[PDB]
This record gives sequence, structure tokens and C-alpha cells, in this order.
Amino acid sequence: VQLVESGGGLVQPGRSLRLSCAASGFNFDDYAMHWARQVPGKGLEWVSGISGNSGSVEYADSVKGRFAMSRDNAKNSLYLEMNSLRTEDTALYYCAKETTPWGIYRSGGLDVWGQGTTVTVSS
Amino acid sequence: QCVNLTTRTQLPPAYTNSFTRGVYYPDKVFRSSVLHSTQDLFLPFFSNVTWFHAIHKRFDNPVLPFNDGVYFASTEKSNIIRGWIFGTTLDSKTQSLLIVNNATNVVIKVCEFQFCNDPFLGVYYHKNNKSWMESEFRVYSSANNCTFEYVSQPFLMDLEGKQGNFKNLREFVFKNIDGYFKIYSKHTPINLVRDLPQGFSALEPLVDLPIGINITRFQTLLALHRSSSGWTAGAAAYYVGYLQPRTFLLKYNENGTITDAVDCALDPLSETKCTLKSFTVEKGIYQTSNFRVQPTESIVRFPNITNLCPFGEVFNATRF
Amino acid sequence: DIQMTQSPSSLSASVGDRVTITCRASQSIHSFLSWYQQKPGKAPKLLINSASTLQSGVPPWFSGSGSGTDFTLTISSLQPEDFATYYCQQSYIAPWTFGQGTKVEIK
Amino acid sequence: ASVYAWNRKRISNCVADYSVLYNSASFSTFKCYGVSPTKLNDLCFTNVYADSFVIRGDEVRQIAPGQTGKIADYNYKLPDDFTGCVIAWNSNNLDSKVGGNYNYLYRLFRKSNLKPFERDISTEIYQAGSTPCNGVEGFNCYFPLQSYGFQPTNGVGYQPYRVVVLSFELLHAPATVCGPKKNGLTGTGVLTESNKKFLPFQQFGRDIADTTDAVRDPQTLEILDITPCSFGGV
Amino acid sequence: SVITPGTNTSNQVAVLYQDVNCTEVNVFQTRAGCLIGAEHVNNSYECDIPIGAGICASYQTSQSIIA
Ligand SMILES: *[C@@H]1O[C@H](CO)[C@@H](O)[C@H](O)[C@H]1NC(C)=O
Ligand SMILES: *[C@@H]1O[C@H](CO)[C@@H](O)[C@H](O)[C@H]1NC(C)=O
Ligand SMILES: *[C@@H]1O[C@H](CO)[C@@H](O)[C@H](O)[C@H]1NC(C)=O
Ligand SMILES: *[C@@H]1O[C@H](CO)[C@@H](O)[C@H](O)[C@H]1NC(C)=O
Ligand SMILES: *[C@@H]1O[C@H](CO)[C@@H](O)[C@H](O)[C@H]1NC(C)=O
Ligand SMILES: *[C@@H]1O[C@H](CO)[C@@H](O)[C@H](O)[C@H]1NC(C)=O
Repeated sequence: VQLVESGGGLVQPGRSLRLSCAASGFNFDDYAMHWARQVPGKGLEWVSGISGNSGSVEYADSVKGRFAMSRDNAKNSLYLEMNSLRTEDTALYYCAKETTPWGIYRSGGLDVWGQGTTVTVSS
Repeated sequence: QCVNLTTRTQLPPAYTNSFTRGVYYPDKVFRSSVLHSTQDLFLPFFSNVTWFHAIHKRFDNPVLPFNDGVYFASTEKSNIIRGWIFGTTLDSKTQSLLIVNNATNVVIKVCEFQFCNDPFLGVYYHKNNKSWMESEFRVYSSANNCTFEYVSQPFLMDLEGKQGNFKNLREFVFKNIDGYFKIYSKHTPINLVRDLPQGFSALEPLVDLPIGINITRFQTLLALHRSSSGWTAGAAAYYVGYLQPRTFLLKYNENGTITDAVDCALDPLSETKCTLKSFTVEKGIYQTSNFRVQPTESIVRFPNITNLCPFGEVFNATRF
Repeated sequence: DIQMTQSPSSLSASVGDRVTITCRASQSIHSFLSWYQQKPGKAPKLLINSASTLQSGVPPWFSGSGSGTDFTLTISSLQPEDFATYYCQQSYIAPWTFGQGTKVEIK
Repeated sequence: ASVYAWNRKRISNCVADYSVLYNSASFSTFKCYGVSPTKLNDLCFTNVYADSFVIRGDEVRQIAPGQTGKIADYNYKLPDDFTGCVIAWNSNNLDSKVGGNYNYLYRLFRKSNLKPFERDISTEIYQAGSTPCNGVEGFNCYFPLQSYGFQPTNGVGYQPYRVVVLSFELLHAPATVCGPKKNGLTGTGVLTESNKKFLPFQQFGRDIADTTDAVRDPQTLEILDITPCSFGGV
Repeated sequence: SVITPGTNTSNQVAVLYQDVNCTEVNVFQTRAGCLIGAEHVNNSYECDIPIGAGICASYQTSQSIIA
């Protein structure tokens, strides 16, 4: 079980900057993958999530309609598209797999944590 | 199987009243020479019943409910009506109570049966040397997960398709009380043509089988007798009533056989009998019940004088 | 969403005493909560799932309970390797919210 | 059987020796409502129905009439008028193997409260009042059937307690199950056997005061017209 | 209150709703209340059935209840 993140960097708010979290040491199943972010200096915030049999996408309250999701189970890689960036999005991005792919009680996931790529959105 | 009958002629939905019919014994209690009142689901008096026939030009089997109470009164000549169907949804998803009469025994089976749109029975080969022999069985298609089986005493039915006036009644009331399915029966010779007599026939319980199932709707089995879709039935008629939670008054003789009964919530004269606990009432004035006014609207009572939002100096403003 | 409040915002404790940590929801939450621990500059690790179930690798001196809306959490004895921040997190409905934090320091 | 589909067993036509169940290997609780656990031996009953299901040691107190919680209002509810006995015992050896043998599916959510003596088999998705689920289970769409998740190393509040609930009915019909004492109607009177009109289904008689005045003899079908003992002022 | 002639006299009913007018329910309003099933008859007979307010009921011929 190893999660490797990449794609972060300096980006002016307004343009795209695509990042990826690599999934390794994880057998193929119906687990729900979620995102996570954290601005340094304070606690955590949740970004997005994708569950089994595709569909079922959801974001946080104030980030509606500016991120795009696609999951490829063959490559075992995760893709998030960046769109309409603002200055408050500066954080280190965390990817979690929640490791409870049981049909009964898929929720309450044990959020695994990788190294975490950092995005610096400076004006 | 998928056999359907097209020998049904359209008839208007008539109604028939019940004068003093639909009263049974409420429990296993012996009462003698005592006027006792009880409260249980019986058929209310002066109530319309549905118009259904089991004859060769009307042949019907709608799906009719069970939870509202059923009063089954049928007049029989040549034993066309054999069995009844009871179930929750009347498919194989849930359990069902089946009563089948194959002219030898009153067989009761409680399994996960499957029905078509019109189950019936087939008495065929009436060309020459008929002798009224059974030919086919079209009650169910398949059965599984049986939970109860009952076999009655053996006897012999007279399957000769006689024609004429009705000579008997077979009245039945069906209700399930904590899984106990109670079947009431009564058999009295009369003569009539179409309707029911405006008298009394005190029904008696026959069997109380341990069932436990839920029964929302119900149907019935009717036979066919003609001298696959062109066969007709015999000469029978059945009526369906509805039972209500009304209090009734019962009088008992020396044997404790009920000779007559009244409904308390029918007529204020019957309210007097129900209050005075006597079938005979002398001349006078008696209190029966209490009058109340049923309200129509339920309003939370209550209007307000509240301050209005300052919309004036932001809407009709001299300069924006 | 869900407004999550935690009390107290800060605390000071020694080694071996008793400290109670509580979070309060705005509605019925039943038991879908998590107890988290966060060292500065380190990855998170779950301790208590569904507010009563111990996680693997956690010795049983971390005990939490509660039902309905108000909850509680009791620490039997403190160690040098627990002085960090705490939050309350739920898993009922549309986007989740974390706690505001509570720091325990050497007194 | 599981909690969402509890087994309902009918017993009849047998003598029930309750005493061996009364004193045996340790039952965790014995709470009989409306029936004496001590005087039960000299009783006759009309029907005995068992309700076998497995719960933890925490919500055993919820299997009792008049209280709410997580299970008593969602899986199994007893009537307010309840004449029966509740039994429970630990099953740490017979069940709860290491690895989560959770064939113990219990329902989490229901549309409304549960009327007594009702089972729920259908596993349709929970409420989702804002956004209809439309037959998916992605998010805000929970499978209400939940596995208990038992482990043999769990605490005493997380141990599988096999709960059997017995329900009876006292002195209102012919009795098919009786005690070990060598048709169950008990009373004091003088037998004045006469020709009361026995209808083929009748089993007991009653006077104006709703007391027993005539009793069907258990062996033969004739009538024991009981009469209260002679008494008066002195 | 209902005037019952006697079960072994007849079966007709003169039902008296007490304390009410004849609008909230052979119509006659008493001080006792509204009366239905009986027709007002000015000419006076001997009292048989007491209801109140100086009003009584009897049976005079075709048989019907009179107030
Ligand atoms: C009862 O039957 C009569 C006669 O057919 C009919 O006129 C009347 O409308 C029926 N009333 C109801 C409530 O069915
Ligand atoms: C009761 O039945 C007997 C027959 O054994 C009969 O002689 C008697 O008249 C009956 N009494 C009734 C019906 O009141
Ligand atoms: C406002 O309406 C409420 C509604 O119940 C009522 O109780 C209250 O008296 C009203 N107050 C005023 C000032 O109208
Ligand atoms: C009442 O009963 C008696 C006795 O049978 C009978 O003669 C009379 O006609 C009945 N009716 C009245 C109004 O008296
Ligand atoms: C009944 O209604 C009449 C209609 O004119 C009215 O005059 C009278 O006041 C009402 N109340 C009583 C007690 O008569
Ligand atoms: C009583 O007198 C009134 C006076 O207007 C008259 O109209 C009525 O016909 C009389 N008879 C009755 C009510 O029988």
C-alpha cells in the first residue's frame, strides 16, 4: 500500500494544472477514492470523491462545477483536472482510498495517506 | 398455464341489501338465556353487497380485498363453487392460503403458489356417457415451500348439473386474528331465484387452522359444466360483503342458539334496544347516545400585525 | 452544511492525569464519528471509528463513547507522545466538516 | 436467523417442561412479563411462539416493551400488552469466529416507527428526502442492511447474545401446550354434571359475571357444570 | 332521545336532538332542542310521552308521530 502524488507546482489562478496520485500496493476492487487538501497552518478540508460502478461524484460546498473527474482502473492511476483556480486553493493535496470495499457499510472509510503533492497558487 | 375464458357477458353493477344476515359466534363462549353485547367485525345490516354470478351468462373473478372484511354468501345447486384463494399479493413472492375441493376431500395447502389471471376447474367430455367426471386441474401452476397441509374426511359430491331454482345457501365469513384463520359455515334449505332471503342464518365456525400469513386480497375458484375458451360454468351465484367494527346485541335461547340480532349503530330504535339491553322495548323516552359536532377546518388559531421590511427607500428610491 | 463545534479550544495537562474531550453536533449523528490525531508535520492516523470501535494498532487506553448528539472521550493516562491537536469529524451527509482544533501542552 | 428476518416457530401438541430451562447453564437474563418465572409450571397455554435472533450484550435491555433505541424501533418491537418471557445467553464459543463471520444482517433505517410483531425483508435504499436515490448506492444512498461485525476479542458489550423470545396467550382458547404437572382450566367449585348443550366447537362456558361456570371435561366431551361452594352468614 | 312507541306497538322513531337548533343537524324546535320525525299539531291532546317545555307526543291516525 503506497500512494505517490505528483503534478503540483506554481500556477497563476485562472489556468489549468493537472495533478495525479499514483495507486500502488492496492488490489483492484470497488473501493471509494476521495481527495483531501490542507492549507498549512490549520486543519484539513475535503475536496472530492468517486465510488464504485462509476458515477456518484460529489464535491465540497464551495467548489461546485470547477473540477473534473476520470478514473482508469487499468492504469491504476488517478486523474483530477484543474479549472477556474483561485488564490485560496494553495494547499498540499492528499489522496485517500478509504480501504473498505465491502458491499455492506462502504462508508466510514479508513482514509489512507500518501506523501502529498503541494500546489502553490501565487498571484 | 395460460387458459382464459371469453364467455363473459357485460352486466350492470347491481347491489343487494342484507336485512338481518351476517352474524356469527364471536368466540367459544357458551351463553344461555342471556342478552349479551360484543364488539367484533360483523357485517352491518342494511348494507349493499356486490353483484356477482357463477352461471353459464355471467362469469366473473375480479380481485377483491380481505383486510376490510369479507362476507361470502353463495347459493348452490350443483356444487360449482369448490374453493377459495387467499393471499397477500397472489403470486409466488409471498405465502398464500389455498382451499381446493377435488370432489373427494377439502384439501388445504399453504405454499408459495403461482396463479394465472383466471384459475378454474374443468369438467369435460360431456358428449356421450359423461357421468360428470373431472378432466383438468387449473388452480395453480407450481408450488414450493409448503408450510401447512390439511386433509378432510372423504365424501362424494353430486356433480350432476341440475338447472332450476336455488335450493340451498352456503354462507362463509373469513377473518384472520393473530394468525388464526377462522372459517364460519352455515347450510339451510330455501327456495329463491336470484337474491338472498331477508331472514336470519346464524353461522357456526367449522375450522380454525394455524396460518400466520398476511392476506390483503382474495379470489375464488369456480368450476365449468357444459353439455378451451368456449366452456361455460354451471348455475351459481355469490355475493361479497364488507365487515365493520360495530357493536351487536345477541339473544340466546335455552340451547344458546342465536334466534335474532340487532346492530347498535344502524337506527336510533336499535340504539334504544342496544342501550336498554332488551329486544322488546315498552312505550316511552330513553337516552341512547350523545351528539357531537365534527369540525371541518383545523386552523392554528391567528393573524399578525408585523413590521414590514424597509423596501421603500431601496425600491421607490429617488436616486439609485 | 453541518456546523461542528468543539470545547475547549485549548488545554494544558501533565503526564498521567485525566482529560475529557467532547464534540457536539448540530443534529442527530447517531454514532458516525471519527477520532483523529494530528502531529505537526506528520500524516494523520485514525484512532476510534464510529465513536466506539478500537482500530488495529491502537492500545486500549484511548476510550471514547457517546450517542445521539453530545459525545465524550476519556483518556485514561497521558504519555509524552500524545500532546497534539484534536478534531471531530462526521460521515452522515453532504460535505463533511472538521473540528476547530484543541491543543494540549506541557503545564 | 438474523435480526431482520427472525425465525417464528410454532410449537403445539406437546408438554413443555419449562423447569429445565429455568435452571440450566447460565442464561444472561430471564425477564418474564405478565407470567411468573416461578409459578409457570402449573400453567397451560394456547400457543407458544419463539423468536430466535442474535444481538450484542449492549441492547439486551432494549428487548422489552415500552422503550425505544436502535433495535427495538427498527427491527423487532414487542406490544405494550405483552405476556411472554425473554431469554438470552452468551455465544462466544458457538459463534464469533475470528475474521468477521457477520451473517448477522440488521436493518439500520426505516421510514417510520414499527408497529409490534412485524418483520422486514425488503432491502430498499434509505430515505434520501432531498435527492431521490433512483436505485443507486453511491453517496447519500445507504444499504440499510448492516452486518454486526463480531470478533471473539471484543468487549463484554460486543458479544453475540442468542435471544429467544417466547410469547403466550392465557386462558382464552383450547390449550395445546401444558406444564409437566400430572383442558388447563383451573378453579374451585362443585361438579354438578348435567346436560348443557354442547355445540361441536365449544370448549368452555361463561356466566353473566364473566367467570367460569361450565368446564369441558378434558377426557370425555360431557359438561362439568361447576357450582361455587356453599356459603352464607353465621 | 328517541320516542320509541313500544317494540310491540310500532317501529317509527321521533328522534330529539337536545340543546340545538334545527340547522346544525317533520321539523319542530323545542326549548329542549330540535325534533325530527314528528309533525307539529296545534290542537292539543293528552300527554303520553314527556320530552319537555310543555310538549308531549302521542299516536293519532296513516299512523304517525305527533308533537
Ligand atoms: C345501494 O343499492 C341501491 C340499490 O341498488 C342503490 O340505489 C344505492 O345507490 C346503493 N348505495 C351504495 C352506497 O352503494
Ligand atoms: C334445543 O335442542 C333440543 C334437542 O335436543 C330441542 O328439543 C329444544 O327445543 C331446543 N331448544 C331451543 C332451540 O331453544
Ligand atoms: C401573531 O400570530 C400568532 C399565531 O399563533 C398569535 O399567537 C399572536 O397572538 C399574533 N400576534 C399579533 C400581535 O398579531
Ligand atoms: C302488543 O301485544 C299484544 C299482545 O299480543 C297485542 O294484542 C297488541 O296488538 C300489540 N300491540 C299493541 C299496540 O298493543
Ligand atoms: C334558531 O333559528 C332561528 C331561525 O330564525 C332563530 O331565530 C333562533 O334564534 C335560533 N335559536 C333558537 C334557540 O331558537
Ligand atoms: C297551526 O297554525 C298555523 C298558523 O300559521 C298554521 O299555518 C298551521 O297549518 C296550523 N296547523 C298545524 C301546524 O298542524
